[PDB]
Amino acid sequence: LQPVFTLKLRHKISPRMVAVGRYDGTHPCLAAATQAGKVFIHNPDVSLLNINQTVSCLTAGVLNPELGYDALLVGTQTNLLAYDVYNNSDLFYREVADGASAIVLGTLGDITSPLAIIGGNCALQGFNHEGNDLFWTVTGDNVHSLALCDFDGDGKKELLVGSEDFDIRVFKEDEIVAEMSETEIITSLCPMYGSRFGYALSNGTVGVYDKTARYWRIKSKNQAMSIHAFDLNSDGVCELITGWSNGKVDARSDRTGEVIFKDNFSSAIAGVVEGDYRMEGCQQLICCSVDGEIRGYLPIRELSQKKQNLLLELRNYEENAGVIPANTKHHTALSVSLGAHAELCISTSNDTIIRAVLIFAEGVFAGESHVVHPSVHHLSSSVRIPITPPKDIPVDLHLKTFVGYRSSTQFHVFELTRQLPRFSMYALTSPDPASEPLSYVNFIIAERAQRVVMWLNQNFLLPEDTNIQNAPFQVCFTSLRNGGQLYIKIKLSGEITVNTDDIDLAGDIIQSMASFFAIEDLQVEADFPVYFEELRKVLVKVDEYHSVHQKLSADMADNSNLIRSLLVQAEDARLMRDMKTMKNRYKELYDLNKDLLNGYKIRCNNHTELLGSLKAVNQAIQRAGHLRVGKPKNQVITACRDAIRSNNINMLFRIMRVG
Amino acid sequence: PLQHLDTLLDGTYKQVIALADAVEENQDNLFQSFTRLKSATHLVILLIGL
Amino acid sequence: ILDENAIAQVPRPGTSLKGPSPAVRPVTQAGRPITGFLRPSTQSGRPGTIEQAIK
Amino acid sequence: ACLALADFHGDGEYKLAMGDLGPDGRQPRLKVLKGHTLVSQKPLPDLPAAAVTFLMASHEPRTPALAIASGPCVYVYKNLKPYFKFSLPSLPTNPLEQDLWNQAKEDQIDPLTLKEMLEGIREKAEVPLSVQSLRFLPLELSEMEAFVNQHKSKSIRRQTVITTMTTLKKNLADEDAVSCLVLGTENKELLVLDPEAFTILAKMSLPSVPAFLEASGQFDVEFRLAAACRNGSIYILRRDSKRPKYCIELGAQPVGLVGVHKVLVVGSNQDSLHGFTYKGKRLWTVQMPAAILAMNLLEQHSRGLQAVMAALANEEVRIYHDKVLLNVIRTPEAVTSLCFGRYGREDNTLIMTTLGGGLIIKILKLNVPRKTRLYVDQTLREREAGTAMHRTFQADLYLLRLRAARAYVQALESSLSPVSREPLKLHAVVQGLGPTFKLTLHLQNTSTARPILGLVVCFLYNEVLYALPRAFFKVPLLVPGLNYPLETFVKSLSDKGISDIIKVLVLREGQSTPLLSAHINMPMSEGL
Amino acid sequence: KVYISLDQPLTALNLFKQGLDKFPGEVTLLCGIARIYEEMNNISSATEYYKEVLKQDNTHVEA
Amino acid sequence: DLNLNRADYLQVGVTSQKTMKLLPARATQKVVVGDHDGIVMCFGMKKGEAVTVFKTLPGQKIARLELGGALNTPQEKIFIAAGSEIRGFTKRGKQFLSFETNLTESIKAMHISGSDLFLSASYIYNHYCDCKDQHYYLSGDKINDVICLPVERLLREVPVLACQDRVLRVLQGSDVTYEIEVPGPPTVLALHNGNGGDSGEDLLFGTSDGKLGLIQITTSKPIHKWEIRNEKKRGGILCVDSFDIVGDGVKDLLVGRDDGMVEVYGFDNANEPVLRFDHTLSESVTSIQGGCVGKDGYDEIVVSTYSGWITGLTTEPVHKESGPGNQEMQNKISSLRSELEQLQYKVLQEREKYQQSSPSFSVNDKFTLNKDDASYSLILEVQTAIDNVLIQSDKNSAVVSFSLATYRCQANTTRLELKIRSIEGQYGLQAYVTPRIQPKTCQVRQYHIKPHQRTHFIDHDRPMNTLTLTGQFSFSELHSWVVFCMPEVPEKPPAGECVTFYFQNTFLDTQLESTYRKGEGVFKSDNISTISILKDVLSKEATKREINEVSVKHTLKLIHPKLEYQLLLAKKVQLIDALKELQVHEGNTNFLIPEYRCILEEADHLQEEYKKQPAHLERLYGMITDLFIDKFKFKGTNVKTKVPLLLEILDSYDQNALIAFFDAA
Repeated sequence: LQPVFTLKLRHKISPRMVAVGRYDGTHPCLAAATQAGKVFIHNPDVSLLNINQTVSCLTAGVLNPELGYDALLVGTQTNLLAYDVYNNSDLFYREVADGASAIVLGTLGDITSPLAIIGGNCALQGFNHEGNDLFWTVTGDNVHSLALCDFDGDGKKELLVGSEDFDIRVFKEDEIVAEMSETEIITSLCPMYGSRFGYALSNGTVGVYDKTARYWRIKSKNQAMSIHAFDLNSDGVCELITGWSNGKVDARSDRTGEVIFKDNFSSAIAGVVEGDYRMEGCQQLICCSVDGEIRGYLPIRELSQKKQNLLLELRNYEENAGVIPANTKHHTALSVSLGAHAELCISTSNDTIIRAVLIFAEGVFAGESHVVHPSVHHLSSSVRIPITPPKDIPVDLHLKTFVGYRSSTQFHVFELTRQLPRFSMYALTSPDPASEPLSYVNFIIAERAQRVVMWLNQNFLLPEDTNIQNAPFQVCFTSLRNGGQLYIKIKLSGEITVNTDDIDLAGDIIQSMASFFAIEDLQVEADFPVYFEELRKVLVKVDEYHSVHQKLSADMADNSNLIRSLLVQAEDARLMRDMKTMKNRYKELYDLNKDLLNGYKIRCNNHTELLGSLKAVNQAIQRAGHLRVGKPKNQVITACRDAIRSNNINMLFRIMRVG
Repeated sequence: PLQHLDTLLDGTYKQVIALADAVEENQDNLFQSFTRLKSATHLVILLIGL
Repeated sequence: ILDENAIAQVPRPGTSLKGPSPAVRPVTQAGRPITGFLRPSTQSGRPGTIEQAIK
Repeated sequence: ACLALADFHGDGEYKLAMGDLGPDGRQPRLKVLKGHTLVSQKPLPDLPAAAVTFLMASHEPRTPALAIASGPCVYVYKNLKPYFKFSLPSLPTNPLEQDLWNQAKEDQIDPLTLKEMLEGIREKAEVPLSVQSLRFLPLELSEMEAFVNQHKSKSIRRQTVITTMTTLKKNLADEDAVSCLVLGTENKELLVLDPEAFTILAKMSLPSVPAFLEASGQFDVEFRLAAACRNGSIYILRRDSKRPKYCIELGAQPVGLVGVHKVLVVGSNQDSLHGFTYKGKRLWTVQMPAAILAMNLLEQHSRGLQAVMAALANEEVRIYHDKVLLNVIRTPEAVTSLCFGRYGREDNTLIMTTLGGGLIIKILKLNVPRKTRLYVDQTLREREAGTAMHRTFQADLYLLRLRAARAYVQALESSLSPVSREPLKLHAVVQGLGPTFKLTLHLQNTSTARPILGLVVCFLYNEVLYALPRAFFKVPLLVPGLNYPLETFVKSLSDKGISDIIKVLVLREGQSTPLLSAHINMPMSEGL
Repeated sequence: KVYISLDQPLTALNLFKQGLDKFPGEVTLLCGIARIYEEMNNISSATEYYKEVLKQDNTHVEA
Repeated sequence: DLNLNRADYLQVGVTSQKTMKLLPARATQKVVVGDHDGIVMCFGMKKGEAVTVFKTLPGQKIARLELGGALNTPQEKIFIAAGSEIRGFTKRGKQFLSFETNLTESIKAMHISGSDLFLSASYIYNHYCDCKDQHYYLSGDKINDVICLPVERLLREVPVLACQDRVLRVLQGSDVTYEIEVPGPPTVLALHNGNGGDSGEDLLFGTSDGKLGLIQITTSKPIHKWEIRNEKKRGGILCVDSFDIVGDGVKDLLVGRDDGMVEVYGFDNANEPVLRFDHTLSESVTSIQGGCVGKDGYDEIVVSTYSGWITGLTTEPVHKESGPGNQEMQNKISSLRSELEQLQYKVLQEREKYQQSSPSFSVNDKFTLNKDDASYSLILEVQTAIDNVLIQSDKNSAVVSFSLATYRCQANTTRLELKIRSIEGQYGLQAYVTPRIQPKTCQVRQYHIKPHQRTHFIDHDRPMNTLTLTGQFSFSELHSWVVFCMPEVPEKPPAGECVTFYFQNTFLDTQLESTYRKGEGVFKSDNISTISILKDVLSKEATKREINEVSVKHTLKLIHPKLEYQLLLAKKVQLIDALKELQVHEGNTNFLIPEYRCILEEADHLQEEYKKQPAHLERLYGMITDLFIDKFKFKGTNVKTKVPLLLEILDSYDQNALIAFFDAA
């Protein structure tokens, strides 16, 4: 197409902080963050707003439907501000203390007020037109992106959270619905379809999701900064507009990801957003660069090359009817070695050799590959690759074993898919009553101990010698990320006792057991003393962190007032060319700046410690909730939140133990 | 990060102190020159009145 | 001057703090006609620079 | 190398014109741009002054033109033949150089080769050092300026410096049957010269303020010629100097004027533009954020329907379709003229001539008061008790005269008036917070013409609160009419905030009674 | 005071009308509304609010 | 300003350099091409479809194809040279000439001037006249192309021989008259008109670094007229031709590249060139011609593509019909549909048979050395698309190389360009390429990173740290050592048993003159590092089978500006962002110091050079420490321990204290 309008804005736009909003009620304008912590507004002249603080989120929407104005939201790692730009007046200036890493604005399920959802360290929040907490839940890790999409087709939109844990979870008003495990820290989600949402990562992977599966996916360089679904070809179905790190804006399709429209810039792409600038009654598509240029749009031979490739294949087969016996089969085998890696051995029942192996896995290896290299003096039939995944998620290696002779210049590439299970580590062994972890969770299951044994064989790497009778039995496992221990005990009464000293491991095991037996509700009797004592320590320390930060901020305000007074006094002494007093003011200013810089260092240090403590508390609440399946989850979450807002720590631990 | 704002502040402070000392010395030189000029113009009025 | 807290820098005329004409009512600044009931919270205009406020 | 002209003299193939300015207004060639390949098709030399706008017709052979050269006079191009009537041809290869440029012909101008040109002024005497020619651009800046006074060879006269003209179009492709030549100079003198009798028919000086672009696109089809005053008005002063219609309706001065023979698209400085018709009615205004530098509108397909190229005053361009917005981006630091660049018989190619040197082509009933019951009750009281009011007000006026005379005499006694035969006026201003205040006495002699010789200033302060370095000093000779600021440095000594008054007495040196006085309440110290 | 310090008159006015919804005839709140209207220099409403203050107090030196 | 629409024609197999030609035929001409299997073919493109003519039988890889004619007759005889012999066809499928010209390896270039036949080889050059040997030359370097000036517009035949070492030897008979020097190894050259230049004779050359020229070879000396040395247009010129496409009246220059770039140069300045239209193609152009092949009456450019896609760039619009709502798109779509259906049927059945019963290709690689930088720029090309490229060691749209770098190529890309930066030492690089064909084979390539770009002259007035090898050499073996040790030297030992080469370090200008005879060798230099590396590597080869006391001062004075620039880079980029925070307020009217105001403008260039700075700083530190260690090693000492003090000194970088630490300890 052709850019229906273009303009150059002299201000650097922060990448993920762009919004279009009719701040005059009927006159759409652009809001975008900038350096120095200032948010600029382009009306059709640029008007600055002094946030005086490093912005981290920015959106714009309708927060009180009584009036027809868009409210400019501005999030900061410790604050959140709604702003009525027309009549400059704060709708609500809330202090989060959890951070603002990703915010949205819409209507959740069974809530009659458009919420300003937010995402911080590990906890989300929600605020109405006045700033009242109406929604709050805890998630796995740092939230990086949020969007509102009606997964499940029931007319009330659930919210999709992209955790730093590489996961995408979908949250209802209170309940969690599903979680799909992507392969890197999410960076952007965008819904415009029914239950389809487009996602981006930090690998560079831009993709599309149905309910719980990926339509398509493309991985490139220049990881996407901002994705937004629009209808460029106006075929009635939205397409994933994307703005990459180089400048390319590629409008793709929500079908198998085929590039439809393409454009380029001079710098990276800050944000792609829809909004009707030109007042034509139809939406537009504005692309805003990092360097501050805005451009707005209104809505062939390769197959012959494939034919030639097919003819080349036919040429190869006719030539047939660096050579290798045609009956060469690559056979793999997984194992685990202590004296500390999951080994994968590949061999060939011939005299042929394996010149190189290029394993391809998404999140296990650093990068996407781990090419194993054997020197010419080391070549042999069977080659072993050591693997060390960083976390327990079932991965699927796509091995490409280069098969050939010793002195060859061309040889085959045999492709083979092998899945490392979820708990690929933990080479399970014999029990040791001296080092059994004192932590324990107990819960109930339906029946069919043999079904649980099949669960073990499906989600664990048991050796072939194993065999389990229907009687109650204990299975132990040594972890291979650390030397920890795990003890699963299946009682004859149909009860289950997980005896791992790690709480995340217990959550994962219980959730997999639930999803394996189609269970909608479960309640646990849990106890993790070592973790609970440390959590109590952090909860104790939080209050003194609060007090120290308060005192430091008071002192620094005092010294800043002193410094402004000295600036005025020095300007006065300089206006009457009295240089002794001017130099004395400048000396005092130097000394005050030194003292204030020391104060800044110590405050920042205590403040980062405070953020660590808050994240610890929120992640602990989430770890408690995540241990129970179904309706008990949000029950425990809200119970712990109320038990911490009232500083009833003992009740917090009581509800985390059994409640 | 302070982004080396403190370093720019220190540099500017050094510049300000240097300029203040320069202005002080120029004020002293100007005062000496004014006194010598007063003597000279005294002599010139004397020689015109004679 | 040395303390900036207002969010909007150039807000719409009629929503920020920063009648008879000067031919009838005495004035104190370019505008701002003289008021009754001086209170110690009166700002009655503001200077532009430290030099103007001092001089 | 800054330029002035830009014009599309089409129908040859795509022949575009560009008038550059050389050392002293010279066109080395008035260069042909050839905008899609940037070469010289037909060079146009021999022009001593910056031309701005050519002129075409349907019957012309497309090579000759009309170069309105801002400088000495005008040089109409007729295939390297500038032929106007009697004063406008003025030797198109620089006549005020080449009488003395012959000494600067060994190399380019640089101060090394100039100091060997001592004999070159006097080994060849083409003129006896005439004042019109001896000092144009390249000569010695110091040594030959002492021979101008003793020679003083006389000069000639010609038509004044021009910007734009007006000419005929009907009998144009013979260049001699023209009748009216109404050109616009800088002193707003559109002289009307006629070659049928070698006469001056008229002169248009009714603005008597300089136009920017005199003729809205060199003419109008209705001949409603549009002169633009540099005051904030645009005139409808017709062709051949008819009776004026004048639309003053502009908020500020107009910047840049072209026309598309239907409308008058002027600039402004109140951040807009105004589209006026031939009669003075505003057809359509357009709002822009900044001031405008130069506009235009392209060819007409319907009655003037294409894009407007409107630059700004902060390096920005802004393109429009009158109602719908297209572009804001930052190419030209300044600009001269925006015209066609059309090649290959396409629709439209745009050109842009910046002032750094480039040639850019980039595409993207009244208020009577009312009286209440209070007024009628007050008037009734006045009508029933007027005598007592009169008597008591006269008594109060007598007592007021008494007390005012009393206070005036007491002030004269203490000599506390800062305004008081013996004319003077003094007032003391205090500046600065902190322990050191600057105290400047503004003193003034207020007399017709009489200075005051012997006066002196003495300060009265509390020697425990303020440390005045020189509490007594003579004042300069006060010339009638000048405010003398005589300043001192007061310094607060009290560790506690104490505000005490300071008196100032101005007095003669032979008398002991102060001529006048002043008071200053020193503010608080704000010490340390 | 806090809102006026952040240069937000229209927030302070809404807060004052909220307070008057709580305290139906407070004189200090009406006087603050009138002070804000006079700082914004639209006397046609400051006189109305000072007249309300008068209807409440009638000895108010300010109004 | 010019626009050319990309209309595609018949696709042939993979083609070498200059393997396409146009028969002169006022209507549409005919295209003739040669595949790497020997199947020379010709078509006319009557209406949309290629009406093939005399598509011959497969043979050796067609290395060159040229059309000529004996007399002034319209030249129509098309000669090819596949393996070792020159075959010749008329303007139809009748072979008439088959000159065996029994040689050793192959032909790499050939020119037909009527009956005269000038052919090249790896090193050999022959001039025959109707199957009769008349001239024979053996250059010291490989030949890239041979041409003979017009024997009609002039009188003598002066064949020019473009060598690999940046020279054009304009030889007559069997001995060189003189040699013209040109920047970069020449790859193509052709007289720059249908005659050879109006003003007598002119030779237009194009080099592999990317450079054009108009060497006017007179009887005894060349007259350089202009050069098109480029900056952004890197890429080896594989083809060039003259044709008037713009239509001004003077012939334009249609030049191809190695990165797809096709360019037209007009001479609107009446003596010098200027670019008019450029277009990328995603593959490597191998031949360019003018004229018209489709829809006579509109001049167009025919471009032979490496994989064989004989494309055209026409001056005629494509949207012939438009209304309320073209059809040729639908026709081509339907044809490709049917063909892909039937081919899928056949190849699926054959895949079934092959799997139940259970391919060589070409990679035009180019391991050149960028001179403006110190980084080789490897460029792989495959006829099909690649799937993944391994890089094992001892413009690109591909993915991350993090792992031994494995690069996957997204979508349907043929060529892959990747940089490789190697230090002044560390000699010893494999690359496995896999295409997107069905058996999915892999082909390995072994490049060498040698232990210095070779030039033609040095400066002997520099402090030369000579070094002499003596004893028991076969001159061929010593030459093999120098080939093992130096980037650009011919493998075949040059005749005469005495050879001298003039090298030059590209990271900083220090020459490495190398002279050697049957049993002796002198390796002069301006660097201690170079001669130390040479000593070590030559001693290693042997085991397998003097100092100017001011040279260190000269090398340190050479290095000093680079380290100064890097440190100033760091110092400015430290404050760039802090100053930018101040820039956003108060508009910068009166306050900012001019010093930092000089940085506020060039902040962008400073920031984008800071990204590359750390590599340059580490390389400079390594070079300095190697220089120090070696210049102490020559005296017989071992100073591998004083390195950390040198590192600290460089963190300080007092140049005078640096030279003091060099001379003292």
